[PDB]
Amino acid sequence: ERLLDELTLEGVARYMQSERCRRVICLVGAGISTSAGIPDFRSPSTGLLEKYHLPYPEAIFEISYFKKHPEPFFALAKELYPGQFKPTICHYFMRLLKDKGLLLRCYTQNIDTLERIAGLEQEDLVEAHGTFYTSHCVSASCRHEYPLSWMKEKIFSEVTPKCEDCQSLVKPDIVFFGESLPARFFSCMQSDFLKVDLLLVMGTSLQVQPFASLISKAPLSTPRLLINKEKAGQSDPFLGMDFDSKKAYRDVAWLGECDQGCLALAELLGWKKELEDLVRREHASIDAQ
Amino acid sequence: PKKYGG
Ligand SMILES: *C(=O)CCSCCCCCCCCCCCC
Ligand SMILES: [Zn+2]
Repeated sequence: ERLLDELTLEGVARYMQSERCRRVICLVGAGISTSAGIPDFRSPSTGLLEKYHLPYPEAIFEISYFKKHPEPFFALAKELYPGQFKPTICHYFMRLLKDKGLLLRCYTQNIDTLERIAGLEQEDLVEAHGTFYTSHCVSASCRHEYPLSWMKEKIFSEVTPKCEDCQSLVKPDIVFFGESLPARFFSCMQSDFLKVDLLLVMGTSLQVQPFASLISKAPLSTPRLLINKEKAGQSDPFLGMDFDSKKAYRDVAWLGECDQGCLALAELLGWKKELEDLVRREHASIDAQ
Repeated sequence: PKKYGG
């Protein structure tokens, strides 16, 4: 009846190497970048400011506040700026998917740019919450684009970034609270899920909407593999993924560190040496910058 | 559609 011959990582790998599995969508969250040292910016456990005299805590991340008082956000950005941008094994696993002609799209909730550094191109990515990779002047008639190196030196020198052409504020291309979500998120979702053969859901607790609803856009037959520290995505009994019931037929949970799960899957696929070689090479290159 | 906590 079902595409997976069994509801295990081993069944997923067999399916991936069969003729039926041509197009993979990855859905990724903060869990794939924590081993790179990037904290989960939506987790209350991370330290996300009395000196700023905010009308309410969340105002640091609302667009209309930021546009009037951008200094609190950029002071926070300095505190949190990563010491290094080194993608994880999981990011390079997706680069291997791309190399092998299997990656339809990576939808990411992360703003940390590590997908791009690892070699995913614009066409491969839906950055559902934007990115720090680029920044734009906020004036609608200007919209001059600035690269991350430019924005980095403003953040560290503690100079509020202003546009060289028009002297308006320049904002990192992340989606602030109160901003529209990207049109590309909705356009790609309407097309990609007609074509997907496998969903790889990695490092997300599937608690943030509308990103979490992407799992319900897959065709009914499409297997869904969760690689995550904790099971996630099941329907909420107070009001989905079905891993464990007698009716389960396509969803598989691999519980552990995302890097270790991708390593395990690569090893089943015969890709472990390729993945190790890519990661060691790219890490060596980043370390040598 | 706007970005929010949920
Ligand atoms: C929506 O869920 C995404 C926006 S939440 C904004 C949190 C940003 C605070 C820290 C960002 C600056 C430091 C990280 C830079 C990574 C290139
Ligand atoms: Zn400008």
